Amino acid sequence: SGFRKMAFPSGKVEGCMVQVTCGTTTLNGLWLDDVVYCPRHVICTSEDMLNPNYEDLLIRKSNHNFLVQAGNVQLRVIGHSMQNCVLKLKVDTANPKTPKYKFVRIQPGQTFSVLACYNGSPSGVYQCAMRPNFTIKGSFLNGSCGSVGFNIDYDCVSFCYMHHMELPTGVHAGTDLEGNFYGPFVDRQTAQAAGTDTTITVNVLAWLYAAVINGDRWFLNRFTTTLNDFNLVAMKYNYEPLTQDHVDILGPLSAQTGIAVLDMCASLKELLQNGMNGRTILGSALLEDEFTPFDVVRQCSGVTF
Amino acid sequence: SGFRKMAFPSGKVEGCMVQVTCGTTTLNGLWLDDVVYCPRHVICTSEDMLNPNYEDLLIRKSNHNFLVQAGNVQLRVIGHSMQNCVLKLKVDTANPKTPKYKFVRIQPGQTFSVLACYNGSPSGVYQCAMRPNFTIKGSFLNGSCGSVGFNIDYDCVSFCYMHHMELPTGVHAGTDLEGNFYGPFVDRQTAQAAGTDTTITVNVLAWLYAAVINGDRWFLNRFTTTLNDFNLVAMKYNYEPLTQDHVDILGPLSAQTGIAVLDMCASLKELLQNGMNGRTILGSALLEDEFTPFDVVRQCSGVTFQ
Ligand SMILES: CNC(=O)C1(N2C[C@]3(CCN(c4cncc5ccccc45)C3=O)c3cc(Cl)ccc3C2=O)CC1
Ligand SMILES: CNC(=O)C1(N2C[C@]3(CCN(c4cncc5ccccc45)C3=O)c3cc(Cl)ccc3C2=O)CC1
Ligand SMILES: [Cl-]
Repeated sequence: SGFRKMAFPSGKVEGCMVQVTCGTTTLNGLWLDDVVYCPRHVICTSEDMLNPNYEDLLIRKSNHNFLVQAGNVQLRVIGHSMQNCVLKLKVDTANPKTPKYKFVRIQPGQTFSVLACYNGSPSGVYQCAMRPNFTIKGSFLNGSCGSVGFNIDYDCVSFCYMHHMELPTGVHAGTDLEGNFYGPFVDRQTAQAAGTDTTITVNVLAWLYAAVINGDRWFLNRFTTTLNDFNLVAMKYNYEPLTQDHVDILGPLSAQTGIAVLDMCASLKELLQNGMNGRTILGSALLEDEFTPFDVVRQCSGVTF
Repeated sequence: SGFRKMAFPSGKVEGCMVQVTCGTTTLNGLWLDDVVYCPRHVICTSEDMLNPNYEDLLIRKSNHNFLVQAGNVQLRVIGHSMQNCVLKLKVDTANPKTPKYKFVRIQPGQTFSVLACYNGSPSGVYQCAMRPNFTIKGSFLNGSCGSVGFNIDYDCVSFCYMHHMELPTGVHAGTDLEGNFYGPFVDRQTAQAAGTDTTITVNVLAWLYAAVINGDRWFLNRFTTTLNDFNLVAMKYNYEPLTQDHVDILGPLSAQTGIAVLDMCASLKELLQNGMNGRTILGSALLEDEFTPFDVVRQCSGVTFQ
């Protein structure tokens, strides 16, 4: 019993974190095989950040301008190139701790673990979701750029996020490991803002199933609804639309608990229209949306890595 | 910016997790140097759990009755002994991944990371706090016994908890790494229950300071309180008494934000009276109590967003 915001074990990722320094800028890099990946803004001064020409800034750098430190060992940079908003530094040593990995681009609503890092050293691990507005509600300070997000499947690490910046509302923006931003953001210090966000409906339903599995059933009722009527109510409360794919994905949970997905949608409609009336669900007074259906099944089954 | 329930990176602990089996019973063990530590109830069948005589059960076992598996390698047990509610199995190989470590017994209110494990394999990591009633609100299934709790301040792992059982309310009980239970619990299937729990006042105050550091002050008020009048109110809401030690511990957060501890206590008294009126503090609609003053200093910026 119990239900916690749980991250994947971070060990396989800790063995890949290094420190990258270019002049006065020090940030984190990810060392896989003989390449270190890091945000391309490592080559920028504060003035360059106002309107950078990354190719022009990069041509003025030699391999020796990049100082890469893995623990207490200096790695020799033997090549450099840019891929979108990521800098790839070829080093003369393959990381002996390189795990089995893939680079994957995730969709809004998907969750992942973040290994927050400073000066190439891991400081903490926490669970995040890619918001519908393509930001993440992380916990990051200056020096955290280059920290990565990931999931694990069996023995394979799927890297999905690299940290680049913090927006004025204190939320975070970054790229996939191919340097493509999530959201309409750019790696420049120009006026940028998080758009209006929405709640991830399929995840709230998954968390209501987790509550039922754990014994919280007060919110259940005799009613059901249709997908169309439910989506009219979701649009009204700034919830994302629920699709037939989301209904199908929740199938196993509907079968285990005996509560149909549209039966749980009727519980969610009543919760939106009435509130909790002083009650809590899994120790929360808000409807939680950062657990996917897969996260709920995994935590309630004890899958190991 | 931001404020999350943040665990320590689990790598140093993952490299210590092993599987321990005695007959049909299997659970997790912690392998440090040449010793594997695990709950002593690995020597019990379900039929032994009501009134187990651990000394009588253990004397009937040889070293070779204990099967220890580290990854896909079988370790050889060359000695065994019981210390309180833990079993210590001496093995013929020192763990090459043993980190720098210490065993620390913590007090209620303290937080730690848990590496949930099954069959010697890590499944996830999360933050926990030792409740005032000496239980932890973990997330554990059958097979999780032997999973540990720890902190990693300054590169040394401080192991503080080893998981033993789940109480009828779904909360968890366990021991320090010397096998001494936290709370009045025993490793028996006899009727046991968590006592009435309370909210960790010093941690709620630390989290209110985290919110001020992160740029929010909506909950503050023009009032102050004496420590005794604050305790008289807080106890009516089932909050733990705030001591002068807790006031002293909050000194650094008070200095960083410019809000005296007793002035933050007045804010907390008002929040307990009024609720949040549709507002949230650090993304929560409830007053959070599983962040210590030390955790706030660890995670938050050293510069308040004024
Ligand atoms: C809040 N940011 C800032 O004050 C500044 N900034 C800096 C930066 C790099 C570091 N960084 C941060 C990343 N995560 C957390 C943070 C916390 C507190 C300060 C910074 C942080 C950035 O955002 C950056 C990167 C890119 Cl690709 C584009 C623009 C910026 C940027 O605007 C200084 C001006
Ligand atoms: C909830 N517990 C149980 O149903 C039973 N039980 C078993 C056990 C060992 C495993 N275990 C669990 C530990 N964490 C999570 C769990 C989740 C779900 C089942 C069990 C779990 C225990 O509690 C145990 C150990 C000790 Cl030292 C003392 C008593 C017990 C005990 O009562 C079976 C009867
Ligand atoms: Cl302590």
